[PDB]
Amino acid sequence: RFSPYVFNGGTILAIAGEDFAIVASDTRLSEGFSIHTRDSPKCYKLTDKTVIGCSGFHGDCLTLTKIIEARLKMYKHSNNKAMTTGAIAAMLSTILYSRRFFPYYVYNIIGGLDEEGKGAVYSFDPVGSYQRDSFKAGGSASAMLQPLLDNQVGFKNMQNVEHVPLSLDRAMRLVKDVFISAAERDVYTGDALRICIVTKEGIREETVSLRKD
Amino acid sequence: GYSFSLTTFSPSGKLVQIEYALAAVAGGAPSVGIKAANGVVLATEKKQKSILYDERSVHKVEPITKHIGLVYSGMGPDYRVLVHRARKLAQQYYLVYQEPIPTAQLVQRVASVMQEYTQSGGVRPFGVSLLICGWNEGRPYLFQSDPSGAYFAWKATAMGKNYVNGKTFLEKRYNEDLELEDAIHTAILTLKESFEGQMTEDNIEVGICNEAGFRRLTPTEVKDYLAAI
Amino acid sequence: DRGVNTFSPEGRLFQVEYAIEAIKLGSTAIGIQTSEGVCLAVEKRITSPLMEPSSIEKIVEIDAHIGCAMSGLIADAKTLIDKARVETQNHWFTYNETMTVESVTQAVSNLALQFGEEDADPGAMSRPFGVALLFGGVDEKGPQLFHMDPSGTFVQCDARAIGSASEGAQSSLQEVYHKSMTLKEAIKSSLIILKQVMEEKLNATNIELATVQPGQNFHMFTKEELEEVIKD
Amino acid sequence: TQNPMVTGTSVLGVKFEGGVVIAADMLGSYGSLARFRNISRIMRVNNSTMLGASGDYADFQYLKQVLGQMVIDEELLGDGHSYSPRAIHSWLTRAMYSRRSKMNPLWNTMVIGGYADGESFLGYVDMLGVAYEAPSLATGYGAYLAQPLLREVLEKQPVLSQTEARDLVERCMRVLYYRDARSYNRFQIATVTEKGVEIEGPLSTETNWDIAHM
Amino acid sequence: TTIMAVEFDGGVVMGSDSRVSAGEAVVNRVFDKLSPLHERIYCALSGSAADAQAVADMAAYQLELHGIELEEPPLVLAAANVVRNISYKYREDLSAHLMVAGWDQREGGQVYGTLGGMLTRQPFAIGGSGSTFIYGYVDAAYKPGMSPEECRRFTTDAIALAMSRDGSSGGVIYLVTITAAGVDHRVILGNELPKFYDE
Amino acid sequence: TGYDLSASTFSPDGRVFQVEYAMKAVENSSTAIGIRCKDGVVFGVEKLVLSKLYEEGSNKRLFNVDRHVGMAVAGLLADARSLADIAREEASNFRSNFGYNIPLKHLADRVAMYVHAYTLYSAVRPFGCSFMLGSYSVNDGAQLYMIDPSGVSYGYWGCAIGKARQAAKTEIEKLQMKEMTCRDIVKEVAKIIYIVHDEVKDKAFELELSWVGELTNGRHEIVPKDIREEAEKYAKESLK
Amino acid sequence: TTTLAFKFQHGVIAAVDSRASAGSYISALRVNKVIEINPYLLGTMSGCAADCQYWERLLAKECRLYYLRNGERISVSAASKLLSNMMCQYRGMGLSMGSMICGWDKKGPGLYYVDEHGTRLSGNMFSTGSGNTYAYGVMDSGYRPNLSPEEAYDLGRRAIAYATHRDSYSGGVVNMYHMKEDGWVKVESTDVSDLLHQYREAN
Amino acid sequence: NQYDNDVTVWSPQGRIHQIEYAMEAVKQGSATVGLKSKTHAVLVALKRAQSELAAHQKKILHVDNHIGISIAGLTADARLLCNFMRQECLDSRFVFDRPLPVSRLVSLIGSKTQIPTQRYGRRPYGVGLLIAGYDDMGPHIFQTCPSANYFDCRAMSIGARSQSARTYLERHMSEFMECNLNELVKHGLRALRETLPAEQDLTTKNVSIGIVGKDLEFTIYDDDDVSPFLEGLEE
Amino acid sequence: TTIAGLVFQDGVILGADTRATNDSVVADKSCEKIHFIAPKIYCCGAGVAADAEMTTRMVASKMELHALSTGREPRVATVTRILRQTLFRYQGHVGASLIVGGVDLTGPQLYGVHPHGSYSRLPFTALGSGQDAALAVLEDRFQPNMTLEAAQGLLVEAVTAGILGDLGSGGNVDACVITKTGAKLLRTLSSPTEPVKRSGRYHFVPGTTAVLTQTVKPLTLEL
Ligand SMILES: *[B]([O])([O])[C]([C]C1=[C]OC2=[C][C]=[C][C]=C12)[N]C(=O)[C]1[C][C]2[C][C][C]1O2
Ligand SMILES: *[B]([O])([O])[C]([C]C1=[C]OC2=[C][C]=[C][C]=C12)[N]C(=O)[C]1[C][C]2[C][C][C]1O2
Ligand code: NA
Ligand code: NA
Ligand code: NA
Repeated sequence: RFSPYVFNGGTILAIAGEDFAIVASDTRLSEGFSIHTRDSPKCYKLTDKTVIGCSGFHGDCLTLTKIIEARLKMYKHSNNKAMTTGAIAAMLSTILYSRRFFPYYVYNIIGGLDEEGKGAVYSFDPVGSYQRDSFKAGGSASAMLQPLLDNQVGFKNMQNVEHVPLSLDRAMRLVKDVFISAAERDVYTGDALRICIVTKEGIREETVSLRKD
Repeated sequence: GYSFSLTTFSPSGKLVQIEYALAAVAGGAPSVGIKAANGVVLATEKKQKSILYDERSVHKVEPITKHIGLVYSGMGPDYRVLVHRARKLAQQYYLVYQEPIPTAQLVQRVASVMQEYTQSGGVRPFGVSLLICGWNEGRPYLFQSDPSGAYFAWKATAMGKNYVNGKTFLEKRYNEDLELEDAIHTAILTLKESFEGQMTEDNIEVGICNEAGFRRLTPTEVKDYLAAI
Repeated sequence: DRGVNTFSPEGRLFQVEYAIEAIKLGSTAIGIQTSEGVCLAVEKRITSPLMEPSSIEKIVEIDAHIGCAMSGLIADAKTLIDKARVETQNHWFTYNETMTVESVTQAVSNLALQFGEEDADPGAMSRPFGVALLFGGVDEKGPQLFHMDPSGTFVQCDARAIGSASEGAQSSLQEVYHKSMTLKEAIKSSLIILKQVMEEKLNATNIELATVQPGQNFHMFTKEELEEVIKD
Repeated sequence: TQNPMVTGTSVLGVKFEGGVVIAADMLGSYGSLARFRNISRIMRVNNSTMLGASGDYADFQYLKQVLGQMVIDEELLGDGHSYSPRAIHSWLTRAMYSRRSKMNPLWNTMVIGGYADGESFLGYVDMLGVAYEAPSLATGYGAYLAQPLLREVLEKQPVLSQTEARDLVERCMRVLYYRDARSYNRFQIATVTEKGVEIEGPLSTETNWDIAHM
Repeated sequence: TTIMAVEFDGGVVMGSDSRVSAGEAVVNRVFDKLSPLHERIYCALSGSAADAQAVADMAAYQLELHGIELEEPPLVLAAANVVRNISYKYREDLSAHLMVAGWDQREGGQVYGTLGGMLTRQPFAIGGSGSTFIYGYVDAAYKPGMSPEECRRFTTDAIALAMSRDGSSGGVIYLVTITAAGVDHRVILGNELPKFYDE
Repeated sequence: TGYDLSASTFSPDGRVFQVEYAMKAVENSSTAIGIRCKDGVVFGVEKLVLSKLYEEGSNKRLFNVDRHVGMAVAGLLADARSLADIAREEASNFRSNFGYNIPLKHLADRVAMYVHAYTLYSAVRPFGCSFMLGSYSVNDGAQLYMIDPSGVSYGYWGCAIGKARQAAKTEIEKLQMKEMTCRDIVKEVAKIIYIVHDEVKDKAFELELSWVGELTNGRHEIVPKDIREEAEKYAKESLK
Repeated sequence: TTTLAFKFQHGVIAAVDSRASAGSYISALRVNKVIEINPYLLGTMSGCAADCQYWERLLAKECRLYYLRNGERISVSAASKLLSNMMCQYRGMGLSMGSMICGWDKKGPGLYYVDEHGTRLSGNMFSTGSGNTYAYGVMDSGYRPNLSPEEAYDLGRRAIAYATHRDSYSGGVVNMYHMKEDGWVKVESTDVSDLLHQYREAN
Repeated sequence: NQYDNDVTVWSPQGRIHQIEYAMEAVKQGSATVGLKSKTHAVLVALKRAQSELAAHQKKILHVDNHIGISIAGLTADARLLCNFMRQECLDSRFVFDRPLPVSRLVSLIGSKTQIPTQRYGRRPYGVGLLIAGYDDMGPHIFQTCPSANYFDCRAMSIGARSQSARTYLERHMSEFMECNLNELVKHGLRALRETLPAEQDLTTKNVSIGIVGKDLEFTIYDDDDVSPFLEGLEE
Repeated sequence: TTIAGLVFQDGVILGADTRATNDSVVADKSCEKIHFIAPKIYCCGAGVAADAEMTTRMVASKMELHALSTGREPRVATVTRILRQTLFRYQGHVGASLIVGGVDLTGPQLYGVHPHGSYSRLPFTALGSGQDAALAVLEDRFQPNMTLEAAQGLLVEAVTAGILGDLGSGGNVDACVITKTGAKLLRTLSSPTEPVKRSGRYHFVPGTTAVLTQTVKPLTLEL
């Protein structure tokens, strides 16, 4: 029988710092045991202070992404201001829940700045449950990346260690390492790592190579 | 559509559109109904404007079912609407009860349709009065149904042009124990009171209803009745 | 007898023109926008001593940072007040935030020419609302006061008077309003202008007063507070 | 469509310096029966866009009607605007996703090739609304045979000439005829350049069977 | 069922077997599966009898009113599209394949396949459960430029060959020749069928 | 008066005044002409320019209704554009149903019956528009039809709608178009428009030219700028 | 999940764990399973995270609408009834949501249990979630209606810590609230494994 | 008088008086000017204040990144028509991932606003728009009217005393295509000024500016943002 | 059920058995399976008894309306067309297998109509569970242009083959001969199974049934 879903892979990750937010993803799009494209990044710029990472069934990623874009415009026209990171997160939960009985097969992680200029991460499940996090991993390799983040960013399971805050430099190297490790062990993560950095100045992008097999 | 009634009460409590529909009936060609002891006769003036009219193409005396028949005075096109609806209603009754519709039941269902057109939005009433005949309880039935949706069971009656005089002639020439053949003679005689010109079997139409059901008399049968005058 | 969506030779809908005329029969209301907050004041117009003045609600709370003063056909306003309250709570549910005073005013204004006979739903609006509204509240743009009429036109005002004596009260507001005036001075000027245009002698039961300040939620003045302000 | 009927196999596509080339055999199979060995699975959309389709032929013919009428509608305006390859690709994603979401898909996988404003366009759309761009595409079983050869050449030489791309596509059609049991030795090659859309065919590959003696 | 249609210069030949069967039971052994859609347009019925008859009737009704509004007999392409549209719109609920063939003043004799809502013009076409066993035969025996008599002979031999191999085909063969001149209906009885190897 | 407010009301003498008033709006409008020749149909419109602030080509009165069909209008322009959309959707529907280009007589019959439907009820008003449909096919030849606000559709050799309908008609009658080509007829169309144009009353105007014939491959398209300028220079020089 | 609530002399105690699981994977170590509707109205959450968050936020919006309309807060019986009707409207749809609506109104302290079936029970002790049986055992053993505030906080924190030890789908932190006459107070957000280590060290 | 109250009623002169009455709504509203160069489309408007204590009504609205409008007439009808335009633009980016061609949006306005002019109980939109846009065919200035008719303009003015603005625009339209943005805005402001009486002048309170072009998304300048443009001339 | 039809020289002959079974238990020994449509149009029914009853009733009713309006004798192709299109809309869920036989201005016609909406014009046909027994007798001895007596004999033999051979068929043979001068309804034209008598002496002496309660309600007051 016809199945309306397919798993296309991809791993996303977001880190919130004191004055920054990183949203990173690999660029591989897969189907079965084959590669559709090696240049399919999963980060989508929403506003100058908010980006979203999307992973899962790509038909839903494309659709949900276009719905968010139309909704931001609709809000700007009605309220004469851009949607804040928090407002985008609350609205996205309702768009996902509107499909509770035919879900969007998308793992979403929002990364941007709150109204105090501090870094904000918001992670969801396909049907809309969410909360704000300091860091989060999503997508195929989420189970591989998350325990490292718990340890290195949350300082868990460490005794007699300085709880020094996360600098942008330190976070960038950690995102690069976890995506190198994820590409080594997850068949659906590979080709390149797109990193999006949000600050008061704006959004910078980096692309770093990952394993091609 | 127009969702408001076109028939409304006047300050004197009259439904003026039903009174004007009755004027259309009063202007219509004469129609007679006579309920004999063993049957019913329906006779009408089927007079046409020219010889060029093919007389046997359209009919005024119409069958509804095997045992029910109709005639009218007033608007011909409105009449056809009621005949189609009456034939339909009689088939619905038959599908449900598996028994031919009693004449009083058919009259009541057709009278309801006529009443609707006096209250429903954006419609005028029918400019027709019907004369429905039938045979169902081993006995004959003759009913009149007028534009308001009211019905009356008659022993004998007249409608259309010169109806008040036709009813007086019937009043003195009617007996409850008359037989169907004698009642056909009496029916043609009531029409002859208001008929202008020579009455032939082509400018009058007769329908009968007895134990054998409802049927129209052929022009040959009408000729044999006109021979008697 | 023409339809409700007929234009006049001057280019205005007759029904809207007449709904504006209906507000000239409502009790007068005043609103003053100040850097320290917005104040709303209205005359209750009490017809009998047996009537409970606490049951005359011409200043209502839309949300904690937004208040509404009304004039005209008060039963018509009850529908718009509830639609405004529902919009704030629908916006809060979806976006997890408060609405701007301007967005709430616009939301209510979207219902303005939503009347008509042909091509409409079973029980749709047959005529406009015979109401004038004064929205007063604080948002990220500071204290703001907005006016709205049956035509749906909404605009920001530093000082505005609506109702039967709106022409006279606007003259007094124009001569007394200073942009840098304090909230205490705006409250007193409102009470002075209201005493002037009012038929009865104003007291703590005859009128209604409310403030929305940056730092303070929507506050309806009590009898004790109204009496303490009447003194000056 | 819940169950496809007459279906078409792999559709290829590769960008070159100055345009795009797509290829598709002229077979409509009814299961294993090569029922129609002379049907075109390629469509000229407009002067900038061309489309090839794998999957149900009846669903492709429907899309060809809807697309063709949209192009006629646009050309009636004559307002200096015309659908870019990228806009047709975008429309087709929405159209496929919408049908998928109603649980009544259009049973196809398509390759859209285009040339507009000096840039080569190559895009994929499947029956679920999965869409993307790449320098080379291969639908169906060609994703397993033809795409490794298209990628092998594009790794060594990322930008090919129209002739280099054409020879590579012809070599892929030969490998597909040998290894895909739902193919036929009759195909078309469609090219889009500044000059427009040209569809060539019916073509055949010269087969070699000398391994039958090894 | 075995249905077949062949284009020639100036018209078409259509043929069918005559067996209607409910499993192993032959319900009707003399059924004519060639139905007129218009004066010079016919269709060949296969698949579900109820669906095939329903589609044929709606197509004939649609084409009659079309022909009257256009003040001309419908084109065979208009008839083929009319059939194709019904078959495609209701593809998940209809199980019939109606082959549409006939003659026009614009394109002449043309044969069209509508299988599953598709549309294709063919030099010849075969359909039905019996067509499976004669694919190689029609590919080996078809020659371009056949005369009306050669087309009838080809259709008869191919259908007789399928009737002998297919349990679901049998009876007599019905032939129809549509040209500008009119339509010729012909019947080849079950005793007068062409003989081939049958062991 | 009294009997003239609704299209569902006949006057005592058997007339429908709302339809006649819709026709007055066409008569009060600028002139458009259509001429059927040996190898196609040519359209010409006297498009009065109400303001020098408008672009050349604004408020076009010639439309592409199908790839092979052209439409020329006179009357209330919003009503005219609405009718072009009805004709477009009707032509598109025929192609979806039958797989080929709608025959022009059929398109005219179909569109004229939408127009007719607006002449029977109080719920809607008749179109304040008269339009022509031109086409060219190899199997059908050249065809020119004209539909008026009542819903009437007839086939023509020469046709004119608007202000100088009768003035343009006596000029068209002077042509033996049955034996003329589109290329020669364009000059004649521009000439007749210049004759009927009232320079005093309707100051300036833009000549609009369309054609569909053997030359265009049975496609309805604008007459190219060069041929339009030759016909425009010829129209002015014949006027002297 | 493990959620518990009990009425006592000094009001209502309300405690929750913080674990979210995607099968056997711990998708979130610390989620807030309590919604603060107003200063006198709380809702504990268990079941499908998205269902809990959406429906309890929809109850919150309706409670807010009631306050704007009547210038008074909704009662605990009316709020629990509103949610119960929302669940009845979607019965058979596959919602999963267990909640305890805990508050203080004109009738004193209120505690209601509401299900995705529409079950709505008033009572003075409830526990929901995969670890509810473990919380009931501890809570029932140490319960007295006359517990002091600190004795009640110990019972709540212990019932949740002990449930997290036995139930693999419960863990993280204990989020405890105390519903007093003048509104709720968030008592603590304490790591459940640190509490269990502390209990073990006292043996 | 009897052909006065319904859009479905044609007068004996072939006129629809209800459409002509709706046209008056545009004439009553304040003047607005729209003009264009080879790279920019500019909208300039006179904002009307109901009192000294009231703000000046928003005349310029944002439709999409490439389109903006200036209104004259019933504001509720202007809001309704603006929302229609915004949705039509959104659908085009959702479906085609490309901005809606400005001339195609104007055609949709013409079809949409014609429907109520032919149906009983319905009424024309009592609003006129000036539409500034930029697409593959460069910048545009379009005009829409209650009659459902629409115009492609080199420049245009609508509203109270707008004939004065049209006289200025007709004279300087030769200069417009080669103007730089400041020279183009200045021309629009001078045309707007002509509508105003000799006593009052353009201030940073009653002036609204809207600009879209080759390098600029639709931007609205209103109070302090208007000052750079208002320093060019003094009557 | 065994229902059969046959076209002879001057008309048509419809035949039917008289058994109704409720899953291997004979409920009715004497049911009428030949239904009236119009004076010269009759219909044999098989399949779901209620569906055959209501579909024949519905078309007879539609045919009376058709004949009343037209003023003409109804055509056999009209009853088939109405039946077909009604059955097609129900996708076989109205389980009526019908044999429509009749005489109109175009002569005698015989049709088989199936539950899904398919039909067939035939010189002879058989439907029901006993259709193959009837069809074997018809194929064995049918010849075109049979005399009334020769065709009636073949029809009785065909229905009888089904009665004896099929467990779902039994009772008597009913027949209907339709000609240009009307229809002769031959109910119980043959009884293949002669009176099965017995010494069924099963009398109960009054009082053998023990009664607990008794109430008499008289009706003579109303009479
Ligand atoms: B063939 O594909 O085997 C055949 C076609 C057929 C037979 O009878 C008719 C009548 C009208 C149109 C087509 C037709 N099909 C069958 O015999 C089948 C048996 C029954 C179930 C499907 C169909 O009808
Ligand atoms: B519990 O029942 O195990 C838990 C409830 C839960 C988790 O996260 C939240 C957030 C807000 C309210 C309640 C809540 N559920 C889970 O651990 C699962 C995670 C998600 C998918 C199944 C279930 O809900
Ligand atoms: Na990898
Ligand atoms: Na690999
Ligand atoms: Na066989």
